[PDB]
Amino acid sequence: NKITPNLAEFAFSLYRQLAHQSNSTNIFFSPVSIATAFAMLSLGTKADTHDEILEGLNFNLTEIPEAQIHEGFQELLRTLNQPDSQLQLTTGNGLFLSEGLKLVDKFLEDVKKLYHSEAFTVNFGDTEEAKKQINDYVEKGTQGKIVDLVKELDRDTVFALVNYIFFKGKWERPFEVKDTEEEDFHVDQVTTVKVPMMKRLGMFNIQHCKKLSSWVLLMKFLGNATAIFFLPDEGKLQHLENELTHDIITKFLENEDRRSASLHLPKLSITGTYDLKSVLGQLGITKVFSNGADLSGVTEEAPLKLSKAVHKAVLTIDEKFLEAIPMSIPPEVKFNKPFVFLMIEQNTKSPLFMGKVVNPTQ
Repeated sequence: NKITPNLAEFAFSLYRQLAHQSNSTNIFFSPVSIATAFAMLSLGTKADTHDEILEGLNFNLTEIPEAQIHEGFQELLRTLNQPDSQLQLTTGNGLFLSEGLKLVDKFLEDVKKLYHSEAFTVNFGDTEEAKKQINDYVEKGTQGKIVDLVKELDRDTVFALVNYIFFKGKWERPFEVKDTEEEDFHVDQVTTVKVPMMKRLGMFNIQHCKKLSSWVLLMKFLGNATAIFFLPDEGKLQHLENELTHDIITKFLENEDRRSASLHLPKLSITGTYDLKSVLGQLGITKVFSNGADLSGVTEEAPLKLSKAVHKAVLTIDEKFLEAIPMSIPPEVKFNKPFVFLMIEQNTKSPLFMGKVVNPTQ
């Protein structure tokens, strides 16, 4: 798992940028899917354009050879795309290129063979139809879950990238629907909103953590993925966000101690959509999106730049083995206020998703 530390740092860099920009909106994205897409894109770039991309993904190119970077991403893709995987994870990357470009066959082979991604030629002279073709590809790839992803295109577009991921979580230890009820969700310290709340009394990997000033709950999905939820104490959300580290997360994953608790966890149907040109530019990835871009691995003769780059991440969590409960007063742990969460792939320890729920009904 050579690249897992880098992906974790990229997750935190991206999260902290989005957390700073907006104070009251759900954050949800896939560090793995975004990094995979731009690692794939880097194969068509050279020189500063190439180096900016990998550095922006938190790889120090004076320390880690590029061969290890691509080997790590291909190993991660192998695990996620296992034919016998119960992880209901659908992800894809679509490259859309102007039909008038003479493309380099090596790049198209590398995209398809190494990164199992898709490249298409489109007539960007018809902006409305190119957008329809891009959005139809995503809609087909998600069986209708993601529709009309791209809302506008620049008239001078010759290259667009779409990265999507949809996860429908299945708990290893499910909830009972009979126990789900509407409950208050404290969006702030003096305001509440009613939302559907799953409930269960049982044995959980759960602990209060003084360093983070938060409850930390880990629950396993079917398919070798684990969710980690961070519930900040009153007035400690920003402290939690600042204090998070990869080492802190590794310690919790390694711990298997369990204890009884009365858990209240909201059902989640959340999405996040991001303009990666703007978001990744703030992380230092700029040349690939500009007229000076060195995309000569994609097209040798014509000028080229990436004009559009969109990420959408979609999550569904619901209620879908016998545990021994001691006869002592269990703590009541209610995720009825803003909380932070990650989803970790168990084999690689890589961060599949990171997010913050400020309002589940949003």
